[PDB]
Amino acid sequence: NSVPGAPNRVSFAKLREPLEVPGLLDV
Amino acid sequence: LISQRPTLSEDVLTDNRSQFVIEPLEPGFGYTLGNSLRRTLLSSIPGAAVTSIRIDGVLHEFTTVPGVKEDVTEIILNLKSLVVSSEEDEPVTMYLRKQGPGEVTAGDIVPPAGVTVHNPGMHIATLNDKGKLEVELVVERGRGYVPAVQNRASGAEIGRIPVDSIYSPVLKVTYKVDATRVEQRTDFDKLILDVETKNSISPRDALASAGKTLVELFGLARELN
Amino acid sequence: MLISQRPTLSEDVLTDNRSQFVIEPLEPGFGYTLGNSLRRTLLSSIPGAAVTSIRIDGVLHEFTTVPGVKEDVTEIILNLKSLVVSSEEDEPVTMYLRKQGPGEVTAGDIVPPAGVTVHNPGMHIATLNDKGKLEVELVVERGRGYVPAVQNRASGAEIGRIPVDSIYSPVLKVTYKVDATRVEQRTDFDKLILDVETKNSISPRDALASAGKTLVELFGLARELNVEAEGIEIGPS
Amino acid sequence: QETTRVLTDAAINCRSDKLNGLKENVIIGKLIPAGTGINRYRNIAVQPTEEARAAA
Amino acid sequence: THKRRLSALGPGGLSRERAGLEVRDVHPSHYGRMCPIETPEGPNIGLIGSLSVYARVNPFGFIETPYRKVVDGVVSDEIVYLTADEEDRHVVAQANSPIDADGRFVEPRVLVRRKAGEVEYVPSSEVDYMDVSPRQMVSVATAMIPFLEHDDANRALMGANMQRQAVPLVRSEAPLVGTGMELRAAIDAGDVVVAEESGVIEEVSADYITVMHDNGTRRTYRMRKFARSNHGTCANQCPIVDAGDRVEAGQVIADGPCTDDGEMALGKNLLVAIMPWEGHNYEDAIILSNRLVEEDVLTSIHIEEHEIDARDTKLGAEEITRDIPNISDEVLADLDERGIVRIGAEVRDGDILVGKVTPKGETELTPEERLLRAIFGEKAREVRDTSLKVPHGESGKVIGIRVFSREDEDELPAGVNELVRVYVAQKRKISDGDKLAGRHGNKGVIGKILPVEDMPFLADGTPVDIILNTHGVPRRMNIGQILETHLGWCAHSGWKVDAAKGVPDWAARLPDELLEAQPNAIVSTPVFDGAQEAELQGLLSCTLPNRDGDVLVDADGKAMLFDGRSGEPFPYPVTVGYMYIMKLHHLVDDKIHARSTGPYSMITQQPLGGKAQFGGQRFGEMECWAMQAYGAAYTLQELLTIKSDDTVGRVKVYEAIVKGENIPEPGIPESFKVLLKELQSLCLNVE
Amino acid sequence: ISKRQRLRVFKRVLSDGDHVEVGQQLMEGSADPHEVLRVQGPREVQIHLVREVQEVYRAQGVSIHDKHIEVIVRQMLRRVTIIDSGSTEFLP
Amino acid sequence: CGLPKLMALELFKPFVMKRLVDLNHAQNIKSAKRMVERQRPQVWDVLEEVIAEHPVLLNRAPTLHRLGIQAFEPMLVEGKAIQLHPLVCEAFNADFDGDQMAVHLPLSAEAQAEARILMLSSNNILSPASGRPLAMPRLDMVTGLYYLTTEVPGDTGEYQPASGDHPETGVYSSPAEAIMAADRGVLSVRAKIKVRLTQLRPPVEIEAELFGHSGWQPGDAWMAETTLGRVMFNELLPLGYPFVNKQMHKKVQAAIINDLAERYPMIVVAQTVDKLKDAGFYWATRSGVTVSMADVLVPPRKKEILDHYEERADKVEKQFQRGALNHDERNEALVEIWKEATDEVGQALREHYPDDNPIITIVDSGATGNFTQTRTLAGMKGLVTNPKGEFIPRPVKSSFREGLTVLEYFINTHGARKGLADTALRTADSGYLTRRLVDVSQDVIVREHDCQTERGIVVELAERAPDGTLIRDPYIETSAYARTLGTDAVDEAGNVIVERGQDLGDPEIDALLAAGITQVKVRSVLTCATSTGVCATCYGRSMATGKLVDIGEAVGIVAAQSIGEPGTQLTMRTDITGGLPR
Amino acid sequence: GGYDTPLGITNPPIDELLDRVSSKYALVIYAAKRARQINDYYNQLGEGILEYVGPLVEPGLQEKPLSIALREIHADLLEHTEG
Ligand SMILES: [Mg+2]
Ligand SMILES: [Zn+2]
Repeated sequence: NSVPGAPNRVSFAKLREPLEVPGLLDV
Repeated sequence: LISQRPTLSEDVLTDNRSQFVIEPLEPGFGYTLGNSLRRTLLSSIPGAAVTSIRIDGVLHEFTTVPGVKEDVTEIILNLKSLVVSSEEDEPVTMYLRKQGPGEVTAGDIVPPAGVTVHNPGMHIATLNDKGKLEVELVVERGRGYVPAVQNRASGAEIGRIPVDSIYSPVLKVTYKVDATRVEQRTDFDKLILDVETKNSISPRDALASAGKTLVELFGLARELN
Repeated sequence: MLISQRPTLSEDVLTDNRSQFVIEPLEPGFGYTLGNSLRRTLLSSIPGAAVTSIRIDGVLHEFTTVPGVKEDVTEIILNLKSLVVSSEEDEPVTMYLRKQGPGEVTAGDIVPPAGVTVHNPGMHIATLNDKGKLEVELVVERGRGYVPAVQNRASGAEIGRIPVDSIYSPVLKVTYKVDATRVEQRTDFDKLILDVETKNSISPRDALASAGKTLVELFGLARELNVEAEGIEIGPS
Repeated sequence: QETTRVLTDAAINCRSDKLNGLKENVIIGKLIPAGTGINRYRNIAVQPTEEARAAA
Repeated sequence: THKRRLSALGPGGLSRERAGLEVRDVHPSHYGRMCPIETPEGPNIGLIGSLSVYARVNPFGFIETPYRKVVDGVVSDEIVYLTADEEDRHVVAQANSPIDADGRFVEPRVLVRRKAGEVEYVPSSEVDYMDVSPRQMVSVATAMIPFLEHDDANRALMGANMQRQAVPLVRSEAPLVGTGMELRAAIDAGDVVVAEESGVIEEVSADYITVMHDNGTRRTYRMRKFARSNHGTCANQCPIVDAGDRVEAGQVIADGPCTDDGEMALGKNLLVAIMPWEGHNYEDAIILSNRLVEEDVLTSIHIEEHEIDARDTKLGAEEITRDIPNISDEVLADLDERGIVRIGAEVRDGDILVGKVTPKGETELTPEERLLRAIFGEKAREVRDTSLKVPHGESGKVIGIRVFSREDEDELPAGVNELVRVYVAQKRKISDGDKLAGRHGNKGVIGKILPVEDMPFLADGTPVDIILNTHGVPRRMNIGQILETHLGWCAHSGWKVDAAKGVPDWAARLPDELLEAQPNAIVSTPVFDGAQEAELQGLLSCTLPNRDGDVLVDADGKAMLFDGRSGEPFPYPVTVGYMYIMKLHHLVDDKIHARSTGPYSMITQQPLGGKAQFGGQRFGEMECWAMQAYGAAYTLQELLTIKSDDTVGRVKVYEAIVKGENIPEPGIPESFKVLLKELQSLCLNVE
Repeated sequence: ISKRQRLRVFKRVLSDGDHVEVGQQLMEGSADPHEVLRVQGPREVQIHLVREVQEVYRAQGVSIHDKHIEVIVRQMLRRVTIIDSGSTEFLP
Repeated sequence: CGLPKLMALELFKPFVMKRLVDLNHAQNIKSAKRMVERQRPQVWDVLEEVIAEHPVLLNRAPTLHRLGIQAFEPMLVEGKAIQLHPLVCEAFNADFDGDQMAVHLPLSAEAQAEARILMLSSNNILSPASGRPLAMPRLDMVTGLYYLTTEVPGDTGEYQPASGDHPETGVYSSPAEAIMAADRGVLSVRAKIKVRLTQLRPPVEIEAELFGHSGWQPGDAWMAETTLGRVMFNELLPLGYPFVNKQMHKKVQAAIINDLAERYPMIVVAQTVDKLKDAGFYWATRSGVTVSMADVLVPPRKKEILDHYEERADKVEKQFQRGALNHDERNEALVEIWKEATDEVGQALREHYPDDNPIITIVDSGATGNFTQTRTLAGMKGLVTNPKGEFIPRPVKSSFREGLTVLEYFINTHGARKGLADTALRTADSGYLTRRLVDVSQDVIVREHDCQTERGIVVELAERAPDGTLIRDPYIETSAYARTLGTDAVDEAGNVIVERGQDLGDPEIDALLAAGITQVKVRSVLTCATSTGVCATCYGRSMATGKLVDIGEAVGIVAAQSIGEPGTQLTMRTDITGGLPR
Repeated sequence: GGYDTPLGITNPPIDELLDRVSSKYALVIYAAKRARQINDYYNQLGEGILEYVGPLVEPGLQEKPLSIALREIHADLLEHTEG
């Protein structure tokens, strides 16, 4: 979610997460 | 001793798939009979397909035509789904011309005499005002699958793009038998063959050509005597 | 169309009746089709005749052994079970054998009625002793393939008649495999190797010819839908 | 192993190799004294027998 | 993952011989700062690893990790980045602990990590920090493995290493079952054209997209049609928007090399059966249908370049031209007027790319050459031909000719006059010998490409595509492939959980809109919190039919295949389903090599090495030990004298083979003569 | 003899005043092959070296025949030392 | 062996150049070389002639021991991959995960005869180290033969001895009728029938019972209560072999090939091994060994066992909390408790499974794997080691089927990475040790036929039982087989049983043990009295052949390779060294 | 001697070959020197005939000389002495 062109990929994830993944080239 | 002979009747389901039921066979025969007919049907029915295309503005496969959304390799991968039935063994050519905006379908191909295209609703590419597509195609008979015949072995120009070809008008063939196996030992089987063809030929003609090839090859055992 | 390489059929006789056949060179894939179809048609499609039910006096429920003879009921049964015989009447005919005094009964002791032929009289069947007497009635009828022991659905129609299996098939053991002739020049053609071993009733080449005769009729069934449908033709002989 | 410290005191004692082992023939490229290289097997005379000589 | 990579070795760091056994270990302060799975597996194991997902570098150079602070048993949502010392000072709870949906814990006894890496239970008053999420301790490419929590660690290591060596195919279809880390790990790698600012599409083609911004301005994004990557793979970028759509700031606007609709896509979804089939899939071999060769499912484009430079010399200046001496007119057909090839000429190994000729200088001729030139009347032709021939075992079209020059004032290095680069491109299919792999380290070369009809089909006529092996699953502890196969079949067929009388007991904790799904639907099991085994059983029980009333796969996950070759059904039901396999960069055409007689070395006279030159294989010490241990001595004399160093022996061997005589008796090696001269030059009398 | 070493157990553990043999291992562990040659001659040092290598290889269930090990032991025990020069060119 | 033609055309280039110059397809060598370079469509037709009957060597790197180079006959194979026989994979130590193999080529007549005779693949069946066969059926062939030769009680069409209603309906006249009744759906392959056999030689009991002495088979007849499958299996074995009638475990196949290679010529052994591979693969497909997660059963009483051991772990932790014992004692108590729990869960899992589960069939048929891997699949992972080598008292209670959790995965990764680094380091060390040994033992070669010494070592050889019998020593196959009797063997002032200088195989060992002698003086290479290198009777029988060793063998390099080859597999342990550095 | 009919490289059976010689190394040099003699016969055939003697057994269509040497050995048509 929260990416404007995402394909609807339904998840089996049981538990919510607070923090989204940071930018991977940030280092 | 069973002194009766098997027959073969027909069963239409849709226009391009049908069922054939053979009874009565010997026990343990129906699986082998259906597998032999499937192994021939799925491989050795002669059809026709495209062989090599030629677009005007391009020189090889790995480029793009100005205006169209797809590149030439994507037009190749779309054109490999063509369903075309030829009439003569000499390689005929067909044309396709489209200018301006819109979407190019497979019904826009103008065929010559004899050949015909069975899927006019296949989308090839799309265009805008900057685009103009012009491509000739070559239709040839044959059987089985033969890969891209190279340009150096032939005597063609730089513009000819060799394409793979898959000559097979059959699509999905399966069977199931009905072993009765009564306890008075007068047992028999009952084959139900299920052909599905890809709209080029009828399943009747596919089964007739498979039976002709089997009558040819199994006549070799009887011939030497 | 044309096959572009005509395959042939050639034999290589090993024993009097045990021959192998090599068919070469078939275009790739066809070897398995015609191999397994020819194997099943060799086994389960050539007609023949065999023994169906025997009966022997002295046997009511004691199925172990009979007096007067050495080998028991089961050894006499599997001595009679491999007894090659041809017939001409599809209705079940009977055969009689009788012998007194000690000695060795063979298959030549039997007397065939008009219409049945025994093809190995010099097969040892039993060994009489102590001046015993054997009196066995046979029931010979003809069939196809290999039926198992037909069960006595009639309970008390015949108290002595106990059934056996019936090896109707004139062949016994057929095995086969494929091979890989000339992969480079003509792109991996196949080579079928049959191996047929029969009784002494018919020769292996006659068995293979009869199987080809019935198989081409079984596929001419499928041919007779659209006769002018193009398929691969081998051409002339 | 230890190519320097073997070679320096071999040159003092004037030690002379005899090419008799198995690794030295591999180095200088002659035929090793093992298997089909020994004098029992390397010097076999092969000739047709006299009876088969007359039959040709 | 070539960026975000931590290496313990380099300049100012320890070498691999100074690398002790202790530094290669996984210290318990690696949780969330460095991945324990992803590392190379050669001699460099443990010295090179990658960063975790949420990890962040300190100002001083330490590695920080987030943690949710919990106050008095009430889990808050403030996030505190903590380094290793502060991670030792407190106690830190678990990721999937049962929060009571208020911040409170369900059970009073929670798993926790103590100071020195001890793992204890604890009353919940003492816990003062909690993990942000599961999959925090794991890398990027290891978070893309579905069902990681069922595999081992070594096969997961092999899967995470072999996931990045996948090649880009021509079609690049997205995986059915994956984790949530494809979309983010694809749009953050920068190889996808992303709209900088929102607006509406004006114009699309295969080269350029012009969006129209909200305020007047437009912007052209140029694609990259068939650029060559750094290893010889294609770099296509096709657009995925039509000419009327409205894009927002951040929307994926064009696919990359290995992408499909934005997210990652490294291979295709292939139907698989897990039976052993006639010894062709024996000991990690994979057989395939001919449908993958026919329909171009597995097909990559490879682009190589060839480079030559016309420069000055002592005797003159080399020229690029059509007039090549001692050559026919047959090879001069594809060449155009300035010497280089045309665009589109299909070439084979040994053909002329750039026609370059050198001034030969003055040489004397042999009398046979002299009278042969007198007999045919042909002249001397005093310039020597050195063209650029395409090397051994390469083919394909010619894409593009980028030719520099001195006269057109380009930055050429000193002494060079004309630089020219030719790009050859081939379209490789799949072939027996090519290396395939799934996502759990189940590698294996292609054993035999069967035809389509001798491939075991279902009760519907559908043939399977590949056939794996049974004996490689239970002894490697990677049944994640079997769980992925089952869930892939469920996701392909599509299901409907019948909650007519209540939601059933297996699916009581499933989300909504997973009670039913369409066929060919996509799902996503994350790494350490995903599809349970009971939920897999419940999904696999209710699995709505294809076209007829036909449930081809029963509740065990198996089907009754038919033998496509003999004809009879297989007597036992066989596990089938839809797996996801990728084609690795270990193709045969970069490995097959041979040599009859090629070049030789300079100081010593041995043959050269490697497939780049012609080169021969190395017959080392241990193989000489094996040849000695056989007792076979004459072959050792062969291989050590008249194939490597007998400088007068090699040409006699060649002449004897061609004329048909016996091989002559060998001589001494030139390497031994070099040894003798060095020993004589170290002031050592060797007689 | 450090307290981390334990006494040898045979037939029971070693006691005090126990009558021991010539080549009996006193403590528990690995005897030195140089000393067991000096005490028991060259015959027992063949037995102890062959058994100790075989005891390692048979732990993993690997079978090597003893003639493959006796070859290496024969190459070890070739040379002797010189403790008296005699009168012929042999340095002590 | 297979060979790609694009590679064999470059290997055999001057041979094919001479041959197509000889057949007038080219005027001279120059146009012939250009014809090879252009690859004209007749060079393949010449290439087959120049390839046929010309052996090539197939290397695999690294070459650990003597069987790492074997010589095959090539044949032209499409594609670009060197096709290999599936039985030489064990000797080559090569799986098909992308391993490459280098192909060489002999030239002269001496090297061609050396590759045809000495190093041919069908001449090296046994191993020079221990003398066990290395062309034995591997994984799938073992599973196929185990399924083909197992016997199921109560299958389709057994032998039931009946009365009243009918006769027994289980007997058959011949295996041809048995095969016909199994092609029809009446007979399963693994039901107990009573065929009458004619071309299979009966075992010793029935031979001496029915025929007595002259039990030559090929026209005789006898009844045999077996399955159909064991009859079909015994048709693979040669004509002289007695009827086996067992269940073909991997050790039974090892014993069968060992006897068959000790008693018969080598070509019979090679053809028998080939037939066994064919039948093993063909019955490995039809066996139905598949993996699904419904076929991985879990024990039913796992939670009760884990709770009962958890209560005792709580008691030990509470006693440590009350200060009654220090840290190390509570660590050792928890280690003991959870080791006991691991063995208990493994026991319950072992008793829960049926016998025809694919996992337990793959394990118990000796194909691959062991029961610890099944216990970690379903059951309990157990205790996990540390970076130092201790045991963490946490242990992982989740199986690899139920899915582990985060901290348990992070605990497992320590031991996984430790073992994976230790393997590579140990492999480099073992390579160095083999390099040292080959250089040391390089000058021990056989030189005479008999040194005629009288010295010789003794052999313990089945020590005396205290109750009084001859209990067999376990290591007689690795300490007393294939040697020569240095002295005689006599007892009770009686007759000599085995005389001086015998091969001392298994019948003589059984004769010695049955006659009741225990210690013999055997002759060995420690006491060989030749000057340079050993003699031939001191070395005894060679392991790879079965006969006496030759007079030119390089027994030193054979011994050094056989010692330093399996050094990779040598584990190690958690102050005496107990592995490779020992 | 109840094997199947062999083929290819191993057409003379090795256990039937090794009853003519002492050990396998002698058999190797036996067959190799016979093959050298046979090839020297073939190459000096066009010139005047020398003491070299041709293939005693009837050769194949295009057979290698070493296979002719091995079949001549197996047919017991030579004789040899060691060194
Ligand atoms: Mg490998
Ligand atoms: Zn000796």
